[PDB]
Amino acid sequence: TSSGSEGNVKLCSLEEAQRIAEIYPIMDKSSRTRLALIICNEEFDSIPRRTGAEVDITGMTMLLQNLGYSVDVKKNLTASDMTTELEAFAHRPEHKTSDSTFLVFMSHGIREGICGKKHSEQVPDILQLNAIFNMLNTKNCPSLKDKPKVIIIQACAGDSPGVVWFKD
Amino acid sequence: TSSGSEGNVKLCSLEEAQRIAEIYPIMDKSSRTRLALIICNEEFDSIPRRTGAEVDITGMTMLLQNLGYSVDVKKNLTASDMTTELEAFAHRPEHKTSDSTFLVFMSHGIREGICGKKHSEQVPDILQLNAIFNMLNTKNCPSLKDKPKVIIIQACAGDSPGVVWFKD
Amino acid sequence: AIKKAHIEKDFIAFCSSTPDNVSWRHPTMGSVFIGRLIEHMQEYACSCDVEEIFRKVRFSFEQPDGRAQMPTTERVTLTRCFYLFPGH
Amino acid sequence: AIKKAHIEKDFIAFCSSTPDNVSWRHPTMGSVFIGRLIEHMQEYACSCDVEEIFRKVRFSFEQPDGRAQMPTTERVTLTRCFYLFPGH
Repeated sequence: TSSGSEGNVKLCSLEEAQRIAEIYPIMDKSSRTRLALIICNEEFDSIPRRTGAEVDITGMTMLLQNLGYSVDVKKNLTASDMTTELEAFAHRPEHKTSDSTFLVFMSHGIREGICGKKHSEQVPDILQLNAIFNMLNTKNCPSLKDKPKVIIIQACAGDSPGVVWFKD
Repeated sequence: TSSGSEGNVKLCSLEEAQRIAEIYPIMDKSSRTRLALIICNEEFDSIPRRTGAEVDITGMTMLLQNLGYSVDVKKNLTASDMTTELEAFAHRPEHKTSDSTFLVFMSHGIREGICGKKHSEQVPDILQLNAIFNMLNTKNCPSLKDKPKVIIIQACAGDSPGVVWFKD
Repeated sequence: AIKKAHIEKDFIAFCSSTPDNVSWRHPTMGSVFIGRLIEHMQEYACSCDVEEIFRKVRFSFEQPDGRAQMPTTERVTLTRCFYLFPGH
Repeated sequence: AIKKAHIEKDFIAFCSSTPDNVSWRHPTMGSVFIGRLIEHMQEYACSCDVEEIFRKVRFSFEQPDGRAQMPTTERVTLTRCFYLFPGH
C-alpha cells in the first residue's frame, strides 16, 4: 500500500531479505537516524530558470524518505554556500547512528562541474565533483566511514548532444 | 588443466553458462577475432625505472590471452605515441568481428593522468584518461559500438599515501 | 591504539549524462534522469543493489531519441553490495 | 537510413588507486593491483561479471597496511552485465 511510510517503493519481504559478507550492514530500524541532503538550484542570476525543478524536489524527497532517510532540502545556493552546507551536513551527529547517506545535486551544469546561483561565463561559480567527495570522505567525515555514500547529480556535463549517426 | 588455452583461469561450464537480455552477447568462438592492447612504460628519461614491470606485462598478457584476446604489447611510449597507438588500435578491422576489448595502461602517474616516457615536472608528457575514452568511443571507434570496452590502469593518481588514522 | 583507514571508500556517484554531454529536463514533467531513477528505485530497491539498479537506469536510456543522454556511474569505491532492504 | 547512437557507452575503467593517491609496485613481484586483478579474474571470471569481479578486488584492499591503495571503477556506461564465459 502507498499509504505507508515506504509509499510507492516496492517492499522487500522477509523471505526476499534472507535470500539476499558481501553486503553493507543495515542498522536497526528503531534506533537508526538516516540522513539525506538535496541541493537544488532553480533560480539563477544569469542562467535561465530551471522550470520543473519542483517536480524533481518532490520526487526525490518522497523517495529518499520512503527508503528511510530524513531529507534536508536546500535551494538556490552559490558554490560557496553549497560547500558550507556540505560541510555542515558532514558534521551532523545523526550520521554516527546511520548506516548510509544520499546526496542529491540538481542544477545547470558544465564540463567543470555543477553551477551555483551566481554562475556566468565571465564570473564562474562552479562546484566540482572532486570537492563533494573530499567533504564526505573519511578525513572530513569520519562518521560515515565504511558506510555507502551515494551521490546523485542532475546536470549537463557540457554542451554536446551526445550522439553519433550510423547507417543500417 | 593449465596446459590449455585458458591456462589458470577457472573454466565456466555449460551448466554454469545456462544458469547465467541483461548480458552482453558473446560471438562464436570459431569466427571471433578478440583484440586487446597493453601499453607499459618501464624505461623513462627523468623518472626512475619501473622495476617489476616485466612481471606485470607477462601476467596481463597471459591472462588476456586466456580469456580469448589477441594481445598487442607496446613499451616505453610518449603521450603522443600512445595517442597514435590507440588511434591505430581503434582502426583495427578485427574489432568488427569481436565482441569486446581490453585496454591496459601501466606507467608512472600523476593526478592529471598517465606519464609518457619523456615526462618531467618542467616538460610534462601526460596522457589523460579523457583522451583514451574519446579515441575508443562510438565516434572515433564505430567498430566497438555496443561492445564492452574495459580499461585497466596501473599508475599513481597523485602523491598522497591515501590513508587516515582512527582510534579503537 | 590508532589504525589506518582508506581516505576514500564506499562512494558511488550517478550522473545524468556522460562528460561533455547534455542532460534533459521537461518543464512540467521534471528531469528525465530523476524521474527514471525514482521509477527504477521504486521497482528494484527490493530485489537489486544500487550498482545494478543504476545499470538498469542506463539501459532504459539505450535507444536514443531527439533528446538523448547516457547516465554515468563515477568514482566507485563500494567494496560491498548496497541493498536498501525497503520495509526493514 | 541513419540512426542515432550514444557517443559514449559500454565503457568501464578500473584504476589502481583513488584520485590524489598512490599505487604500489613490488620491484620483483610486480604491481599489487595487477597481481590482485589477475588472481581475481582467474577465480571469478567463470561465475561473476566484470563489475562484480572489480568490486571483489576493491574488497581485497579493504584492510590497509604500510602500503595502502583503493582501486577505483570510473566512468561506467555498461548497460548490461559483461560475463567473460571463459572456455566458450
